Amino acid sequence: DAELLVTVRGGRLRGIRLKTPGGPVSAFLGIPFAEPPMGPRRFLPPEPKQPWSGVVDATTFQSVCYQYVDTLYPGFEGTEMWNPNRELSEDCLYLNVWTPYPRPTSPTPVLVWIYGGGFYSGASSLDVYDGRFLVQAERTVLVSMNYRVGAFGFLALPGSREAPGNVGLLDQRLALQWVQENVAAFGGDPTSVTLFGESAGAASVGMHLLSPPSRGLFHRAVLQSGAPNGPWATVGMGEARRRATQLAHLVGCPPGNDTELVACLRTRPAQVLVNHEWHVLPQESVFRFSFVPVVDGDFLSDTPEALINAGDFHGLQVLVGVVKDEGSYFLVYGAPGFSKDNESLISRAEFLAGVRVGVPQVSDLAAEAVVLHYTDWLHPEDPARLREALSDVVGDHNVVCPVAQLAGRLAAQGARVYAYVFEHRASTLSWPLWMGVPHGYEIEFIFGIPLDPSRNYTAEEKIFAQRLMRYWANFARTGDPNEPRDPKAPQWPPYTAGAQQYVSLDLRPLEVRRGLRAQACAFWNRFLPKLLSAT
Amino acid sequence: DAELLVTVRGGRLRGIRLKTPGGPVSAFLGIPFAEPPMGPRRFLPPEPKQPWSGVVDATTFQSVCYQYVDTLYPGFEGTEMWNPNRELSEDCLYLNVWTPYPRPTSPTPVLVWIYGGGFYSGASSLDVYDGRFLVQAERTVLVSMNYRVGAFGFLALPGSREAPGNVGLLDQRLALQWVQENVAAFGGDPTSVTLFGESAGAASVGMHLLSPPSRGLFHRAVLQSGAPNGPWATVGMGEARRRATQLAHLVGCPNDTELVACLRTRPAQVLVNHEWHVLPQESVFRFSFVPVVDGDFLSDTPEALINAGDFHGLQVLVGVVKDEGSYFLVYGAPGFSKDNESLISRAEFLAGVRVGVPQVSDLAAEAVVLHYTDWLHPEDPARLREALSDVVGDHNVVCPVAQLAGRLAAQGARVYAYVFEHRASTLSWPLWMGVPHGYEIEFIFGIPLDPSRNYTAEEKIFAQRLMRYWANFARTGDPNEPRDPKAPQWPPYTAGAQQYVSLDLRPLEVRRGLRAQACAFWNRFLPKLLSAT
Ligand SMILES: *[C@@H]1O[C@H](CO[C@@H]2O[C@@H](C)[C@@H](O)[C@@H](O)[C@@H]2O)[C@@H](O[C@@H]2O[C@H](CO)[C@@H](O)[C@H](O)[C@H]2NC(C)=O)[C@H](O)[C@H]1NC(C)=O
Ligand SMILES: *[C@@H]1O[C@H](CO[C@@H]2O[C@@H](C)[C@@H](O)[C@@H](O)[C@@H]2O)[C@@H](O[C@@H]2O[C@H](CO)[C@@H](O)[C@H](O)[C@H]2NC(C)=O)[C@H](O)[C@H]1NC(C)=O
Ligand SMILES: CC(=O)N[C@H]1[C@H]([C@H](O)[C@H](O)CO)O[C@@](O[C@@H]2[C@@H](O)[C@H](O)O[C@H](CO)[C@@H]2O)(C(=O)O)C[C@@H]1O
Ligand SMILES: *[C@@H]1O[C@H](CO)[C@@H](O[C@@H]2O[C@H](CO)[C@@H](O)[C@H](O)[C@H]2NC(C)=O)[C@H](O)[C@H]1NC(C)=O
Ligand SMILES: O=C(C[n+]1ccccc1)NNCc1cc(C(O)O)nc(-c2ccccc2)n1
Ligand SMILES: [Cl-]
Ligand SMILES: [Cl-]
Ligand SMILES: [Cl-]
Ligand SMILES: [Cl-]
Ligand SMILES: [Cl-]
Ligand SMILES: [Cl-]
Ligand SMILES: [Cl-]
Ligand SMILES: [Cl-]
Ligand SMILES: [Cl-]
Ligand SMILES: [Cl-]
Ligand SMILES: [Cl-]
Ligand SMILES: [Cl-]
Ligand SMILES: [Cl-]
Ligand SMILES: [Cl-]
Ligand SMILES: [Cl-]
Ligand SMILES: [Cl-]
Ligand SMILES: [Cl-]
Ligand SMILES: [Cl-]
Ligand SMILES: [Cl-]
Ligand SMILES: [Cl-]
Ligand SMILES: [Cl-]
Ligand SMILES: [Cl-]
Ligand SMILES: [Cl-]
Ligand SMILES: [Cl-]
Ligand SMILES: [Cl-]
Ligand SMILES: [Cl-]
Ligand SMILES: [Cl-]
Ligand SMILES: [Cl-]
Ligand SMILES: [Cl-]
Ligand SMILES: [Cl-]
Ligand SMILES: [Cl-]
Ligand SMILES: [Mg+2]
Ligand SMILES: [Mg+2]
Ligand SMILES: [Mg+2]
Ligand SMILES: [Mg+2]
Ligand SMILES: [Mg+2]
Ligand SMILES: [Mg+2]
Ligand SMILES: [Mg+2]
Ligand SMILES: [Mg+2]
Ligand SMILES: [Mg+2]
Ligand SMILES: [Mg+2]
Ligand SMILES: [Mg+2]
Ligand SMILES: [Mg+2]
Ligand SMILES: [Mg+2]
Ligand SMILES: [Mg+2]
Ligand SMILES: [Zn+2]
Ligand SMILES: [Zn+2]
Ligand SMILES: [Zn+2]
Ligand SMILES: [Zn+2]
Ligand SMILES: [Zn+2]
Repeated sequence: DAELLVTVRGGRLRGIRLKTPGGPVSAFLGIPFAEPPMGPRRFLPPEPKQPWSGVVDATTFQSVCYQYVDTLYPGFEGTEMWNPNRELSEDCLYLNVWTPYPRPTSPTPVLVWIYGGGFYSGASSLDVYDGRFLVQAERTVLVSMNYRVGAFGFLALPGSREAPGNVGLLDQRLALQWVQENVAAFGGDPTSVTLFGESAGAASVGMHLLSPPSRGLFHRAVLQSGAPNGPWATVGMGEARRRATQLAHLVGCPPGNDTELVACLRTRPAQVLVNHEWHVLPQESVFRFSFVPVVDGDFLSDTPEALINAGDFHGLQVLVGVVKDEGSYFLVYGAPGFSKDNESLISRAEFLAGVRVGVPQVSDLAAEAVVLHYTDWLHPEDPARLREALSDVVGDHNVVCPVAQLAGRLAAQGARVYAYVFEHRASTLSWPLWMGVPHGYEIEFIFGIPLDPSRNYTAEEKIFAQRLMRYWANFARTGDPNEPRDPKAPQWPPYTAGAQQYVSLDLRPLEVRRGLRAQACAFWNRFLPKLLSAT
Repeated sequence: DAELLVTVRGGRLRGIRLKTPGGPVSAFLGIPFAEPPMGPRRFLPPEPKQPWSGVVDATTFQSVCYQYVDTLYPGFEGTEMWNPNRELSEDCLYLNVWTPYPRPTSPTPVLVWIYGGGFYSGASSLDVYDGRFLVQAERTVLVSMNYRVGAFGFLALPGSREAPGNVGLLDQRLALQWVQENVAAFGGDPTSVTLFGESAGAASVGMHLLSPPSRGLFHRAVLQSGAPNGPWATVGMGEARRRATQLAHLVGCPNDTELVACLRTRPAQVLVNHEWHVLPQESVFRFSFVPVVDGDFLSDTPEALINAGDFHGLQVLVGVVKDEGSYFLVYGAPGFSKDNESLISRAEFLAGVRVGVPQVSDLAAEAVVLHYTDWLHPEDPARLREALSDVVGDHNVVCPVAQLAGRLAAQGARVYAYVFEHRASTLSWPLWMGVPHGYEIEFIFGIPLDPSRNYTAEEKIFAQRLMRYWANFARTGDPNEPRDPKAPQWPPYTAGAQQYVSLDLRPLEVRRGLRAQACAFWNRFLPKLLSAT
């Protein structure tokens, strides 16, 4: 096959033809887009890859950036599907290009995927991110990249030149630049690049909206279950510094006491850092991750809540959404009395405790605010309800309301915004019933995984996934997911700050609903901040 | 006939026969129970009436205690019905007694009614308190008395022998003492006396529950749409002196013995005409002269008493109407009136929140506003109207009543709760007000049975039912019929299950939680808010 030998600005590539049941797709895997960030380059922003001679074996996936590996449920499908699926290395700055089998003769739009995993984990090599199905069925180019996570991507000593912070975001930016110079080689259009990501990926997309040097590297944006204004997505310079120096003391970094500091971190082996990374966190918590983007004033000019309020958003098109049960997955990772194996029927006492790990580091009074605002004062002792109630607390505080805040403020300032709630449970789904439609289980449907001859998805689901892939494809093509000029009754209307319409994505045709937990998010976006400042 | 001549401890009375569609009834109206609290005895606790020669003309209602007479809607039934229907007088400490025409040979239980009216108005002679239908139908004895209101009842310079506070409450207690000693002359049993009262009447009942010297004059309590722990029913010592001292400056009065001496020199009418001028801000369910926490009557704040009280051996019947708030909005909330639809703007609504929960922080009022704003329809006027009607209803009546009920029940009382949900076919208020505060009273008293008032045949049955609930409770402390399992049962209210019944023309219906979710904000969070701010 001739379509498998392509040349980018840095040298020659050898690709691999992939099979799908609809027809083939040609793909390039593990293209090196940066110089490997190793030894003295650890913690330093990425440097573009020096051009090479020969051909690059771009036929398999490259390594996974060093990260924590979840040991909670050994060999359990639900946890393991996210665990690294390649070898770990700090040599991990590589990206992947899928493109329709006969390379499109006309410039087609490009979809860049950014994986999530709370900025401490994840990898473009994961099976649920296989782009062959999206690219085969909607003939668009797809690109995904690896980026440094955990300390390797976000340990920061604000103001140091040695751990400048946000190097994982620069990793992403570099890749987007690569897309600008090189996607034209694969039939893609550098003037039609649409970013999409889930969890911290969605937060990542968000900060690219809010950082000017990225704003000319794409044109549309899809944020799935994540937002840059999340309570978990950013950290102040003072905290960043404190957390970083803690890791150094926690790993033994003794006798300027700031450039000396990072050299010692630069000697410790990668695993030893990963080991002590979760101890750095301020208080016991869930949905909180040690090393995240810092608000330094370089990459993030101000807090995201500030940058959203007065941004440059007119003409932007944004697709935005959540799953139905955004909190339940995190509850088994810290809330007392929670397992995937029992019904998680907690007590009042356990519910109260879980509130203070769900909403960590707020005043005692603000904790009471939540506790009273989420109890069902008619059935306050009911374990079933207390469970689901804490699920709402965690889901609302971290995902739903920060996303809802983002949607209205963009729409206010003249972004064309479309919003969904994914509310369909995969028949395959391995997590227990009480977790509902959990964080991250819209992804496989967006990527058309139900078309895989291997897996055991349903007839009903095959068509559903094709419907989702079209929505996302229509979006990346045109800034509007709506089936272009369709008299068929379902019609997905844009999200305004007033009416606040969104669609329900499930096996039934789109329902148009008003208000993304409107009453609940009034508490979190409007009232709660007043408590926090005024007491 | 010789059944209308009765001799109580202090002399002879001559009463009157009242005709009822079901038979006649003997009444004794205007029985003096206290030496007239005049001249030097103004603001002083009542003195027991000394015995008299001859026979007292007990054949018509005595005078109404001096008070503000409402003139918001002059000539309108909805307001005139609460206004004085007798002459105003400081010579007003009388009581009334209804009793079955064949005077009961067996000692029969006593209902004692205490009227309401914000502790500033009211009279036992009002037509919706006519006791004749109760006794004729359920064959009980009904007693009502007047008690001083306004400054005459509750002006206090706490401490001073001269204006010690709460004499209106002591007025009530003295009349109960009269009941203990004299009810038996009319057929009544002094060992089954049930207190019931509405609005400030209900708060009074609550305060007798918490005042040890009163808690031997009755055995059961019925609180309708009011509670002693409400935000309007008591003031602090410092605040009450602050108000009494202002009224004295308003009226031209230059030391505390001095001050009260000068106030005693003023025509009663002159005081009345400055009463509202004394309140400390624009308000909509607040009154100038109310019970005070002196230490004598209430040995501590009403809430403090409830929390630490033991109530084993008490049965309490308790309830609210469907829309407690709507009535008070036309008395100062911006944009309301009985005569249009009262579709308020949002800004009208945010201003209404400040007058409806007055004297709380900015943050506090904010909290109220994001708890009562519907954030999918933040500017719908109709929704904004019913929100305000909830804000003042919940904060002033419902959540205080529910909070008292959970405590009494959890601490040894047997409690029964209702929500009154019927709108009289004759109601003169506009429709948006719903079931307004005070408009179950006619049904409790069986007024639909008066042939002249034009109620429904259905509506008459409804009132009989209610009367039987109330008599039954007075008789035995259980509103249910004893020999009727199959009758729709009214179960006791408890702190967890929180069951009440709905009184309307549908048969008993059981619901959970008296605005349980709303009331958590009021009874549980907002306190913690004003504390840590
Ligand atoms: C539901 O499960 C949790 C998890 O407890 C255990 O986790 C495994 C490691 C194993 O030991 C299993 O037996 C359990 O599923 C329960 O919470 C724990 O309960 C134990 C004793 O009851 C206690 O020592 C732990 O501290 C608890 N964990 C906390 C508080 O985070 C929970 O009680 C289970 N609910 C049931 C069985 O109804
Ligand atoms: C609804 O009515 C209120 C109250 O006004 C009374 O009833 C009206 C039918 C009208 O005839 C008024 O004169 C009555 O006094 C309206 O609010 C009033 O508006 C006037 C305008 O100058 C103002 O001076 C008053 O202070 C207002 N009253 C209050 C209590 O704020 C209101 O505008 C009417 N309309 C709506 C839509 O609510
Ligand atoms: C050191 C730091 O905090 N930021 C860097 C960053 C890095 O060089 C990184 O490699 C970005 O991928 O780059 C910054 O400015 C850039 C230019 O150096 C580049 O030639 O063109 C870019 C166009 O998007 C961009 O303007 C940045 O992104 O802020 C600045 C700084 O050197
Ligand atoms: C306020 O001043 C009055 C004066 O009118 C004080 O009343 C005194 O009472 C005694 C009898 O106990 C009499 O001799 C006079 O009436 C008054 N004496 C004087 C010297 O004024 C009253 O005690 C004062 N009130 C206080 C201090 O609370
Ligand atoms: O309860 C009533 C009548 N009733 C009595 C018993 C049961 C049911 C109803 N009537 N309530 C008047 C009221 C309330 C308020 C408000 O402040 O509470 N204000 C005023 C007012 C009067 C003159 C000048 C200014 C204000 N009148
Ligand atoms: Cl390579
Ligand atoms: Cl080094
Ligand atoms: Cl190799
Ligand atoms: Cl083509
Ligand atoms: Cl743009
Ligand atoms: Cl923020
Ligand atoms: Cl800080
Ligand atoms: Cl800071
Ligand atoms: Cl240094
Ligand atoms: Cl290493
Ligand atoms: Cl356009
Ligand atoms: Cl939802
Ligand atoms: Cl329960
Ligand atoms: Cl429910
Ligand atoms: Cl379709
Ligand atoms: Cl809807
Ligand atoms: Cl909603
Ligand atoms: Cl008559
Ligand atoms: Cl006389
Ligand atoms: Cl005589
Ligand atoms: Cl008899
Ligand atoms: Cl006494
Ligand atoms: Cl109180
Ligand atoms: Cl006070
Ligand atoms: Cl005058
Ligand atoms: Cl006036
Ligand atoms: Cl507002
Ligand atoms: Cl303030
Ligand atoms: Cl009992
Ligand atoms: Cl009829
Ligand atoms: Cl409720
Ligand atoms: Mg900080
Ligand atoms: Mg710093
Ligand atoms: Mg140490
Ligand atoms: Mg604190
Ligand atoms: Mg509790
Ligand atoms: Mg799956
Ligand atoms: Mg909601
Ligand atoms: Mg006596
Ligand atoms: Mg004070
Ligand atoms: Mg003056
Ligand atoms: Mg607003
Ligand atoms: Mg309560
Ligand atoms: Mg009427
Ligand atoms: Mg019973
Ligand atoms: Zn995940
Ligand atoms: Zn609340
Ligand atoms: Zn525009
Ligand atoms: Zn004057
Ligand atoms: Zn609230």
